[PDB]
Amino acid sequence: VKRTGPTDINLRRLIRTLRKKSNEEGVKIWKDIAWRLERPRRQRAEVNISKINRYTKEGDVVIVPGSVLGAGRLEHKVVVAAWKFSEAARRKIIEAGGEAISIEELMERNPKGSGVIIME
Amino acid sequence: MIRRRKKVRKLRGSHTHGWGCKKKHRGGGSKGGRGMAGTGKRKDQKWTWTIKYAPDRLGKRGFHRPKAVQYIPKVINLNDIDENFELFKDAGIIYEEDGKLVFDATALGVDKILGTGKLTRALVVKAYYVTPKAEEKIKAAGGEVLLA
RNA sequence: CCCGGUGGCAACUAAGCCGCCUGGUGGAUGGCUCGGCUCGGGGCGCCGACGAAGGGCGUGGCAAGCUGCGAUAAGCCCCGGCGAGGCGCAGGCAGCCGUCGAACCGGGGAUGCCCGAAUGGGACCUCCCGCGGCUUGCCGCACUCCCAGUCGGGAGGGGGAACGCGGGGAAUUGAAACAUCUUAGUACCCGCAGGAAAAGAAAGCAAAAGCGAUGCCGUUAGUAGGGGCGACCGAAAGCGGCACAGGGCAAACUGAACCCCGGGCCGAAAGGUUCGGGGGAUGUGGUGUUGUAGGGCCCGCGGAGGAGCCCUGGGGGCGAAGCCGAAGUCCGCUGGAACGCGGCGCCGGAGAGGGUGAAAGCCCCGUAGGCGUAAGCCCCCGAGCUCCUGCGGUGUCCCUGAGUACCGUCGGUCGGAUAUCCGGCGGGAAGCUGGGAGGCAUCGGCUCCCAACCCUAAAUACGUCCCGAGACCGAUAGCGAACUAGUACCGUGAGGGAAAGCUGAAAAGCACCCCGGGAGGGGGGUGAAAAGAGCCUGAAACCAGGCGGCGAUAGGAGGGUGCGGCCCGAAAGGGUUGACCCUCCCCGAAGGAAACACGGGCGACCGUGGAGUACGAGGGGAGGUGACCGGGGUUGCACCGUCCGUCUUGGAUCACGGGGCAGGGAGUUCACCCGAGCGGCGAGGUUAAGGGGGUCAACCCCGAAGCCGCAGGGAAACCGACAGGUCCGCAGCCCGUAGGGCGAGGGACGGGGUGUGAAAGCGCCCGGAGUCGCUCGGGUGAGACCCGAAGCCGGUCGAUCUAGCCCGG
RNA sequence: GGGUGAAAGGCCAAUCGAGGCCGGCGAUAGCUGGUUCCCGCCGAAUUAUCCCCCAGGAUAGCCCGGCCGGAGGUAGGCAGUG
RNA sequence: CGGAGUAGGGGGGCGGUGUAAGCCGUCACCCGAGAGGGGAACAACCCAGACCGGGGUUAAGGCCCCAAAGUGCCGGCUAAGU
RNA sequence: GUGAUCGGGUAGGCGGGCGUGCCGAUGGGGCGGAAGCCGGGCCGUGAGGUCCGGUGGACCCGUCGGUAUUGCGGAUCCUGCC
RNA sequence: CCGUACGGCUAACCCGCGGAAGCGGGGACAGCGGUAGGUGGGCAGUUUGGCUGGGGCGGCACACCCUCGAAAAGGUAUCGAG
RNA sequence: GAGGCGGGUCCAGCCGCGAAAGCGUGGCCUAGCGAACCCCUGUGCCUCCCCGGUGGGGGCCAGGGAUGACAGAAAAGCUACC
Repeated sequence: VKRTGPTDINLRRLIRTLRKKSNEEGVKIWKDIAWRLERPRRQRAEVNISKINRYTKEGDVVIVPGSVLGAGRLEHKVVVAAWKFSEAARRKIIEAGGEAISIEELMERNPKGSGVIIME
Repeated sequence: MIRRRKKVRKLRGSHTHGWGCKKKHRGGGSKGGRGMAGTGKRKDQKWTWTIKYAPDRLGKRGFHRPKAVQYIPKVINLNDIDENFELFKDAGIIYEEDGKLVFDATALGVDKILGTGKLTRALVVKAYYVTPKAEEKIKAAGGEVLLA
């Protein structure tokens, strides 16, 4: 069966933007994230708060190529970029001192994406 | 969303509609018998399939007790106490006494406390039964059990 | 200008072949629709001895069919409405009815032949034959039963699509055969009711808590359970909702205090009161109707049965046929006709739908919205009138449903399993100091109830009828039937069963002349147009004539490639703003000559130089010329070519199917399971039935009952876990100049829960991703992509053929 | 599944080794016939075990499409160990 | 992870059986499911695997006429149309 | 940009397009002549689309998104005509 | 106590003749109902295998072990040999 | 690709032979037999509808009883009327 891509044109536009940004800034990460967003919907990435806590430390920056969900705890402060956040996940990240932002915001604030952790 | 068309539309002009020779898409003989025919017990045309993909379909094993006697008890784990701390507090369950903070069985009625998770707090747990690891973790976090 | 003889031609020939045109034949396609199908709504919902449904025969001035009516016969009388024409489908000749209010609509009366339950008695022909009694004219005279009683008064019988209650009861089929099973308490048969029927007020459900008559909807659940434990079959309680309602006998005690029919009176009447009869002591009426209880009796204090019914009176409301209901036919062009085009205005709580000589808010009906209403019905104020009556308890006092409960056995049935219900046979209780149930029997506890007698609305099912609506069909479709259709027609009979739509705005449906025995032909007319009833459009196959090309020395499935001849043209293709053709200059891929000078070889030939020259697909330029080209029909020459579909190792086959044309004609729907492509929420996700609102089948809100998941292992009792301890390492990041590090996802160790086991070990599981939708692919079951059996089973019809027997010839 | 039969399985309305009509019935078949537009990308098999199996079916082998994962693999040859 | 089709094979080479034709297996080049050029025509013998329009060179085989290209060259044999 | 290491194909799997009837929207045409029919041109690998002329006399098409009794040469197919 | 066998009786039941009352004959048997065993193509439903140089009879090399066939790894069939 | 059958290498227990090292899970190796359902025996535990006893029933483990058509129907013939 033909693998169409996503039907949200906002995601399609984001993917084009990521590829162009990687060609321009001279890096590999934005391309990587684009091909992970262009993955079939039944196989897309889902990550709970507990995994981020387990594998991060104070002051880390994380990119998730999918949804972030709420199950578990966060015991420090992190900056999480994701395509989608749940209400409870957003609430818990805002508590604990962190920030829950979008991939476009992150590419503005860090064009090279230096230091960023891919979590999928 | 993705509204693809049916393939009879593409098979107009195929002459056989994917089924092969013009003799192969007939009645029950073309399936080897109707339904679960031939699965063994009298005839064996689908016994090879039975022994690969469906053992324990033929035969009997065991006994069931009546529902009038079956009792299914409610249980809870410590991870869940710890992650619904605030709701249990906003509603009755978790409450204060003279000295300490105390958890009560009576949320839905729970006969057992099972010991998966961990405990970050001191707690005075009321429960008809509590498992050894659960009691020990309560201790190691600075609380007590009072069975009821 | 003489002759005679030649080789290529010419050119004209017949049948026949291809193509085009004009006609004939035929009735497709298109456009249209007073007819069908489906869903909603609950409008309406039984007819019949007061002679039904169904059938036969009659009935019109001219009348065959359908429709309507019944010897008063396409109709007779009256009361209201409407407001001038009318005399069925049905476009005629003669006439009649109507303004003294018709036709039509609503309500109500009269007449109403024969058969038919068919009923005074009989039917081989829907026709015949009698009794009485009263005066031809009239009523009555069936069977079975109740009340009676030698007088009479009553009931039943037949019909009805689907829905309803009670009995009797197959085989095909599946199990890849078949016998238990399945098909199936199905098809079909018999009986019995209604607008609904049936059920229904715990000798119940449950289980340490409690519920509280019945019926219906969603879940419980493909679960408990049945079963050659196979194929398959298969509930209930509980939970969430709709809708709500409870009353009466038998007996104990009393003992005629009672009911019905007729006549004499009173009354609107509820119903009183009198004479004469029928019932009833084998008990009419009063009482009373339930769980360790209720009632009776017995003591006693209390004596709100007063709720219903009748309508002189009365108001309101529902409720008709029926009423009212805005705004341009304004000015030009086209046209047979404006509803068109252009211009200029208006109404709108009305721009839904339809009609009118073309596409209309303003021409008409209507529509949005305001109106009124006789009977008939509801509400209440008043009017006249009724049959027994509470509370609290004492008692060695009475009562509370028998071939019943229960046991055994046989047959059927059920998921009901040692534990479902029904029936037959043999046994057979207690009976208030009593009795029953709690999934094998029995003993003891505890819990819940009182059978063997009766009635009962609402919520539910159906649509032979009516109403509205539609991603339904649009005359081979859609119901079989768009129409004089269950009709014509076929069969001894049960029974079977078609075809068939359209002139035009208006009949204006061809006046008049010639020919013809006539049907008709030809001239003339109507009309915007013959569209001429053999009537909208008018395809193909097929046929005739005309035109063009071929056509009597000739060989292949009817075609393909290339080169030519005869003929025709539109301009949608091109072209004098240059067709075709002729010559010269430049670049040029792969490839690649000859003449000629020398030489080698017996020779056919070769080598060297000429020469990588002259040429060469193609890519550019310059001048002479002045009008075709591309295309199409048919046909000649040369080369090539054994049709189409099918199974089959193998088809041109002497293998099967294949005269021509047009229209029709085959993977659908539901339930369950496995996957995917996308989307929403997310340790949670999602509502079902139903309810509330609205501009009322669309829209908005509520509703988590339940289902999946969040913890598993185990036949069961039961027990009950890593939200990260170590390492390798893809992407990626960091340091750098190769190397070196960190490393989600992934992989490997280690550790935990449970089963087994003496244990060690081994299995399954454990470090958070599922759930709800839309579409697609597939599996299983159902007719399951479409057609085809011989046969098996049920109920009915037939002995005018033929076989046998009887009576009379 | 009955009749009738000087017995031939003869006759019972052109129908008889079990009539005819309607129904169950759109019975069932492993057997026969059929299954409607275009262009591109890939592209087989008739062999093993089991079946009252041999004109049928199941489990594998041979085709296609998609996803995961992340560095070696192998249809040929040379030299060797066996 | 998902969707299939296939359970009648044949020519040619190898083996067993059989008088033989054939039967039964095996190899896996071809036909099946494969156009084009040759062998007179030919399923599998030879050359050679095919988008379209053009220009050239070769393969299998062939060069008296039918029929594109030799009545080709040198040495020898056959008298039977072999 | 690369393709000496892409260009046959039965059963069969996968991808993109043409055509038919009805619905929600949007853009439009029609008595100065719609659909349908006959004969001819141009585009398109093609399924097909569109224009010219003639006949006819009242409705029809394009695009986006949905839906379906959605495509015939054949069934000793069915109905009708020859 | 209950039985078995026999003998008798008549009043149930049966038979006949008669409007009926009865009369006569049989007789607790028979018949009727319920259950248990036997016999039972009178009547039904079914089954009656496969391989096989056609089928049939024949034969079971119809599940297994060893040698050969068997092609110097593995695999390999015949109503093939022992 | 496989139910059942057969064989191999071991870990524990309790034992035998042997001075000991060692060997022993039948027969020097390769033939000597068999699903579901039901039943019988052994053994110790789980369980039977509100609770508790008694008799009886169900379940788990092991051994056994058979289908030679041996991956397992309970089963005789004729058709010349067909």
